[PDB]
Amino acid sequence: DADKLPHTKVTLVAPPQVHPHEQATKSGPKVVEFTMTIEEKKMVIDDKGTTLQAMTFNGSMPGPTLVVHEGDYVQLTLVNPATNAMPHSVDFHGATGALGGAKLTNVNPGEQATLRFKADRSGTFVYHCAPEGMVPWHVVSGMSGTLMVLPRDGLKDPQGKPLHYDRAYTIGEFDLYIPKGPDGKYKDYATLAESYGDTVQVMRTLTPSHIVFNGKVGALTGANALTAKVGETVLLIHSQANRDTRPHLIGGHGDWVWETGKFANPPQRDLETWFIRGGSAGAALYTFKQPGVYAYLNHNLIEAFELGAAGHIKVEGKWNDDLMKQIKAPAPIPR
Amino acid sequence: DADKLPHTKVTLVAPPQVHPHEQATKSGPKVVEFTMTIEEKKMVIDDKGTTLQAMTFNGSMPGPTLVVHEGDYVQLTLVNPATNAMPHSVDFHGATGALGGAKLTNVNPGEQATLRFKADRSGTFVYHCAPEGMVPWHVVSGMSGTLMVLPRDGLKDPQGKPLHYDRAYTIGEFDLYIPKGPDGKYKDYATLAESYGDTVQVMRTLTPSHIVFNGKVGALTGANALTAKVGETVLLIHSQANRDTRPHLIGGHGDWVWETGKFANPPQRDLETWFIRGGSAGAALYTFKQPGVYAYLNHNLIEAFELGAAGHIKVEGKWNDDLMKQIKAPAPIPR
Amino acid sequence: DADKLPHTKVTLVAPPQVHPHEQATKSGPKVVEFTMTIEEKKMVIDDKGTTLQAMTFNGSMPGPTLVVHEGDYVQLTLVNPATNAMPHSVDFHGATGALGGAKLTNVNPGEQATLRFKADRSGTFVYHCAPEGMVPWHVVSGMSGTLMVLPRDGLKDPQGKPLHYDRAYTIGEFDLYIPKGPDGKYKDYATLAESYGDTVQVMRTLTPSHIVFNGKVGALTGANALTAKVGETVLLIHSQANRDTRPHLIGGHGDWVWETGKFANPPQRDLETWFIRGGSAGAALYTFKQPGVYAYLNHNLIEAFELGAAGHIKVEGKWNDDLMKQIKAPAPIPR
Ligand SMILES: O=N[O-]
Ligand SMILES: O=N[O-]
Ligand SMILES: O=N[O-]
Ligand SMILES: [Cu+2]
Ligand SMILES: [Cu+2]
Ligand SMILES: [Cu+2]
Ligand SMILES: [Cu+2]
Ligand SMILES: [Cu+2]
Ligand SMILES: [Cu+2]
Repeated sequence: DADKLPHTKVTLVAPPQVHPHEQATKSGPKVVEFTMTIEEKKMVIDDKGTTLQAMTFNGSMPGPTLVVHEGDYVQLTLVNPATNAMPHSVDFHGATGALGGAKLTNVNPGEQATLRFKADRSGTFVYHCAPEGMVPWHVVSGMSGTLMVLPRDGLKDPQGKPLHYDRAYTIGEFDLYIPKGPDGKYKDYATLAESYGDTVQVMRTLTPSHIVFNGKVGALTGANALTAKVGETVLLIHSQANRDTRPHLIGGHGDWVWETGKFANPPQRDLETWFIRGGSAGAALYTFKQPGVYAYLNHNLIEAFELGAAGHIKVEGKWNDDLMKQIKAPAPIPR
Repeated sequence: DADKLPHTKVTLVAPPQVHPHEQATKSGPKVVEFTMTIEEKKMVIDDKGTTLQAMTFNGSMPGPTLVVHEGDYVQLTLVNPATNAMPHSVDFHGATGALGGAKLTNVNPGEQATLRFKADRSGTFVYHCAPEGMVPWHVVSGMSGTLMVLPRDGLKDPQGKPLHYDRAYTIGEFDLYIPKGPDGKYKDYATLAESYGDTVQVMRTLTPSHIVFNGKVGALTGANALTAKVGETVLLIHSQANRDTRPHLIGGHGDWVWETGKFANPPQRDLETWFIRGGSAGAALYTFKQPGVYAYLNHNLIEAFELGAAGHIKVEGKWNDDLMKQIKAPAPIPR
Repeated sequence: DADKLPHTKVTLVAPPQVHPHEQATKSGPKVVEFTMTIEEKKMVIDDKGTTLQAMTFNGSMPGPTLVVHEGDYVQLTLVNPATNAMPHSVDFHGATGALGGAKLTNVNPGEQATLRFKADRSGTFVYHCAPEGMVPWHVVSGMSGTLMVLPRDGLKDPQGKPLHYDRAYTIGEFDLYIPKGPDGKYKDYATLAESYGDTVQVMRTLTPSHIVFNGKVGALTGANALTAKVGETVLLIHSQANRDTRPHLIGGHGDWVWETGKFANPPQRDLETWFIRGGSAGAALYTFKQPGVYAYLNHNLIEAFELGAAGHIKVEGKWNDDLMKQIKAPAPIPR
């Protein structure tokens, strides 16, 4: 029984940050209470001013990451302001039953509902808006994020030994299908429903116009780059609700990677590139051993550097000449 | 030595059912005998009447699923009626040598042949047509299915614990490449050969016009939906001979999943979505805990809901409030 | 300390061969010294005379495979001759730091540089010309290969049992984006620079015009086929620097398969089809049990048989009827 466990409330933070949380916890099963508000909005998605008629949780792509522990219960209040055009609902991949919650959360504009489900399974899980068997749209327009259900005992390697991250980051990869006019420039829509027919048509082509990390081309670069330092251990949570992707850290690795994102299975080690299946979320742990500016990307490099699926990590610390050294700098070829 | 062993005869059932079989067995190596007849035919593949000049094993997509046990010998008589136009053959991914049988099963129309092979490795394996010259086409037009080679002792988890399913279902997902007219509507061909040139042209674009489970859009929906009940454990065999896919069960999971579909390896638990590599078949077990109508799909949702890679499972039983509760129904937002 | 270790020189060999090397070794850590010279050249990539303005390490696609042992140091001198027209660098997926060595190997035509890194992790790793955050033109144009870091002890099955191969072969799968004219025929470019704008544009569509193994359609067939014999065990190293592939050996398997290509991880057995992620290199082991002609291919059959992703292995030895026998040859259907 669940109506009698201690109810707690979590303040959510917008990506790429994850709300503060305990890994291995002394604590016992709780009900964790969260609130998310759907926000439909036109967002600028690239540097030449192209816009998406987007649909977000809490006004960001991805929605924020929800952290709990195995055996906890998740209790969500989903809010659909009257200023929105469309109905919404939520399918938690971590939940069990009634289409992951979607049947119990159909909120029209100006409505709200509260769902609870047991987080009986550990790993990173996608949550995303739902279609009644209908051409996605809501999903690809931005309605997804991650639920992370940590093992009560912390993260464990294949031999059972414990693993701890100093900090977790969350990346949502969105394949966008922005329509083009006869002039060959991208279309700009006044309202959401205006964008529908043209978008559906682009979707059939299975060819994203852009693929972005966290809402925008270059969203995780420059002033907004991720940060860590040598010796630090990061957990990179990668969600892709609709399409396969292949994450990679440049001059880095995946020390321990759950590419299927299910913590009960033994992680894999030493990975150069791993694979997030469309409609799943995986996680990777890396301990930085060198300073400098790393890139973190989808290693279809067209998708990365031509379509937008890439970001940076700025790393403080001491250069290690053992791991890598420049024996001879670029110089003219011997006469 | 092979001829010595008992020769038994299986009569196959059409998908989505799997022919009655024993999981864990006390029997010893038998030579299991099957017959499949190649049916060339035009089939209606969607709700708006679009046709496919199809090629099939036993007049269905996929072919029926052949079940044996590790160490059994598979003996297939392959019939190519005089009424067909094209030659055929078969490649079992489960067999060893001569292109998986293909070089020894080259039947012209009005010919038949009999191939035996040792089923020495266990798992779900794709079988597909594989002539000289024109392999993809025969394959994409519908000529694949699954051979399930069960390990002699039944299915085992990573610890060695025994695993048992109550009913098994076979889903073959087919990426279809139907040509279009200059007026934008799908072409309708009088004969199979007339479809060739136009189809190949669509094929080079690597973009399916449709992607269907078992021969058509909504083949596993409504009256034809898969059926189960709370406490039942199902094996969902998923084959895709030509193209990657990523199966998911909405508000379900894979309790145990061999995504590469080879049973000697340890399965994975708690998967939200798994990945069937093009030209492979995989398997997942799930034990239902909630009633209702589940959706089984390719979790590229464009491919699912727009191109047709989706089906339903209708689940009988009693709602478990512990797993999920609608705390508060969709009401107006408080002031 | 590295400078005080023995320095050895390796002569590199052209694919599909891998330079002579020891699997399990009693030798201590060494600094293994390599030289690669970048060559930009126009190449014929299909049977119908289509050309690619290519870029290569050592005048081949892929670049030669570099073999070392866990604990060794790789020391590459990258030579960019004054005969080339573009700058180049190198990113080793098996290196830690500075975009995998890219930031310290930027050589303008007529320059060269020398890089050292510690091969601290075991597996097959891609190396490729680094695109410092730009459209991956050099990559898709041919600039990648594998670095194999063998564990010092040899390869190990999931139980710790030792595995050994008689020969290793390296296949680099390249997805090409050759432009077309208004007339519908593939373009031919006078210089490499002239090919840029048009190519980038094809790339944006994510649809390769061709997908070739080792630098052209049928490059590993006929006189150039891979060769083995019954009882021989081969390592098949498959790299794809930019796009997903799914290798399969026809009427063959992957006895042990590191599809993520990292040897410190348990391999999987009995695979019909494996999955190399774009931006990674995987390895498979197979012991031939039947003679004849085999096809090694991408099991997206459109990509294999129409776009060019397939090769052949010729296998010597004696047919084994227990594994597979032709019971009745193709002959008229009886009454
Ligand atoms: O390792 N990305 O070039
Ligand atoms: O909405 N697919 O879980
Ligand atoms: O097994 N490829 O036809
Ligand atoms: Cu929505
Ligand atoms: Cu979903
Ligand atoms: Cu056929
Ligand atoms: Cu095949
Ligand atoms: Cu280069
Ligand atoms: Cu790379």
